[PDB]
Amino acid sequence: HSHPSDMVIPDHLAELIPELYSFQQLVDSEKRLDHFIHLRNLHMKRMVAQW
Amino acid sequence: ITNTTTRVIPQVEVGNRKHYLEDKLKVYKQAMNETSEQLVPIRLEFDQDRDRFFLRDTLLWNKNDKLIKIEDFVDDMLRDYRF
Amino acid sequence: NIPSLTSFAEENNYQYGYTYAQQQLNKQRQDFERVRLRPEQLSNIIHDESDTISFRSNLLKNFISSNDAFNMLSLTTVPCDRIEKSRLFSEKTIRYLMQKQHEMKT
Amino acid sequence: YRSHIFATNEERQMNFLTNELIRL
Amino acid sequence: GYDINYISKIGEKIDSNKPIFLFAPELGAINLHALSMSLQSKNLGEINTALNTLLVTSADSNLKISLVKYPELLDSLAILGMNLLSNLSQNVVPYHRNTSDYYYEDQHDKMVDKIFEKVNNNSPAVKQWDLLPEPIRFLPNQFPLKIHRTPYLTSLKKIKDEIDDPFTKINTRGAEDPKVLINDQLSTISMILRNISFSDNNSRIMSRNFYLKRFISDLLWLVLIHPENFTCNRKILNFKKDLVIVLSNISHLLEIASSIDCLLILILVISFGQPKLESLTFNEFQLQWGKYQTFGVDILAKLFSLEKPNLNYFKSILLNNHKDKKLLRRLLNLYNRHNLLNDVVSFLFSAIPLQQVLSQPSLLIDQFSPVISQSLTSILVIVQKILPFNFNKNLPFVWLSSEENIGSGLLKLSEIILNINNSKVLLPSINISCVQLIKCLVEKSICFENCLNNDPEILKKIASIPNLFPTDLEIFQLFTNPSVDIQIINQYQLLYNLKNDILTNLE
Repeated sequence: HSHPSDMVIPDHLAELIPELYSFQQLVDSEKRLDHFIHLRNLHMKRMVAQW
Repeated sequence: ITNTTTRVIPQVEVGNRKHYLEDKLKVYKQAMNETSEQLVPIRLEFDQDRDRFFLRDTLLWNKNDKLIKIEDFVDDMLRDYRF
Repeated sequence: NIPSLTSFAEENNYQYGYTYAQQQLNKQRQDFERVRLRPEQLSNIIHDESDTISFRSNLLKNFISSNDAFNMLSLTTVPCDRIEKSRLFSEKTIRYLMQKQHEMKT
Repeated sequence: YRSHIFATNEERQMNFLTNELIRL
Repeated sequence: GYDINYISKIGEKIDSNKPIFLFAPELGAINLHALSMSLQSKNLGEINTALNTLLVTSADSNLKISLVKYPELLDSLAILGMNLLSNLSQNVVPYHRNTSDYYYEDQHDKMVDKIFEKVNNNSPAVKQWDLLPEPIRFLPNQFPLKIHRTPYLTSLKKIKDEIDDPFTKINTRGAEDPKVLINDQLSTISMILRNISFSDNNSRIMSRNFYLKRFISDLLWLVLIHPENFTCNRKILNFKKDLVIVLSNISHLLEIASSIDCLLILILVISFGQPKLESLTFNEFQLQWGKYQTFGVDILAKLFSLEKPNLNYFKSILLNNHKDKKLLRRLLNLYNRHNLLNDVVSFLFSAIPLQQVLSQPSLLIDQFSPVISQSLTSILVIVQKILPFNFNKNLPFVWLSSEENIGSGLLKLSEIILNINNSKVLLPSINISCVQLIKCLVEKSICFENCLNNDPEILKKIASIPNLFPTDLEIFQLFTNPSVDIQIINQYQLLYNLKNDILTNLE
């Protein structure tokens, strides 16, 4: 049951606990890291196929 | 009759005529620009020669009325005369 | 098919009353826009999370979750001086922050 | 400040250490 | 004191077998004229039993409700939804008023009757009113303070945090509160109107009906600018979830009436999807969640196909009859220059699942070819016919180099689509759309730099995109295979002639 709803700590907890922003922009900092791996993989599928 | 096998019956007519559906915007566009009336005396005479019907009815009619299409009123009148 | 924009006009189509090219175009129009606009009569009728949400199960879970949390409040006869505080860190979060602070000088 | 929870000087420095390691 | 798991287990069966309302097989001969005249009766039972018997039939998918045989039912629905939107923003209670509800119950003699008031003790003016009240704007209560741009997922979390609340009022019933009665009449109106619009004749009859367009432009204001009157937070999501469905089936013939409606359409379509915390301001929507954002990229694909009201209003909104000039200039700077254009283009670059179809090979593109095709058509329309001066920031440059590298994604997608059909109808259009989009983005970046002239070192930064601009070897491959098209290799060779003109002008 992959619920997309409960990946968000929207307002009521982040205002009370300020570390959650430091959590949340952590996760976003991961989400552009793995994508950088993804554009890496499509790079490495390219150049070998180039050669 | 409602006690049936659950069809959809749009507008079961009285006699043989579909209900007159208004415009409700041209009615307000005409009823607010409503200066005068100018009734028109209208005469209808037809014989068994050069025509088949007789139709000797006389009526008034508003000349400034742009709501009712005249062919619809004549088609309602002929249905009222049981043609 | 993929009929026209002229076939969608009100002149070539029927209205509340009270030729051959029109009756040829309205065949393709009703054969195109009834295989396109027809609803799905099968599964994947869930569409999202917030349509198959159940009010009865959530109401039952909230009835349990209020009752036991109120029995946690009143019936627990531990005095306020005797309620021992919980740890703000774990046995693993206290190891990782000893490790990373050791490795922070690189 | 949340000194009601973080009453000890140890846990305030632990929280500051957490923020430091997050930023680093 | 009870074992309420067993009590609820039995009460579920009790609620299932309870006689709440009629089912589909026991409705009998549904008469549309009787429903359409009962909706204008301004009763309470005659309205509700018409609405429920319309909701059961319209969701049945075996009983057709055609408006060719009767086109005045839809006007009754839309005028009822208009008049319920009117007295909801003013908090007036209908259906149980203590007023009398009746009007005036009862020549050469009017001067004689004037002096008859003299010798017994011894000309009325005209009226003016309209059929429908104000749309909901131009009311003294309704002035915009905050455009409620809540996203999809935060709305789902707000719903799940309102349902799972101990002191919840989501089931306070109908007869215990009149405001929830108005809201549950409006939700029935919206479910009916989204159920009717799945027919070939209803989709072109609903297209005009000035009443339906005014009701859509009336609700879309209330659900976005002042949603404080709707009781629950699930009804506000469900109005957006069927307004987009009813606008997905209509919009191929819709002519947008006013510019405020053309802005609220954009904000409603934008409100599906997830933003970030310039660059592309929309994280990619992965379609393991819900296909509701794919309906918006068809509304924007079909409403851009008319050069008159549809594209003139969109142009004047994206780039920039006497009170809405003040309303549009209030709504545009309440939306936090050119944030709207880059938000729409970044959202349209979302719902093209580049990461998902390029992670794992033919099934996902065969499933998502229409949404990809219409999204590329919408982006091509925005690039070619809107972007060509009051800009102050290079938008195609910050789309081409926004650290996600969507141009390389489109080029790899064109490679993938070119390597299935030659080794399933829309793919020759999608290839040419991808290549022409990359070409127009590069050319408009260079043209925007020539117009602005503030960043001179961009010819390096355009040519330093790691997987743009396909090499001469794959174009040598494309000029040999007979299974390729002519326009595909034409767009590819045009793109390579752009690549050579980059390097010549580089030094």
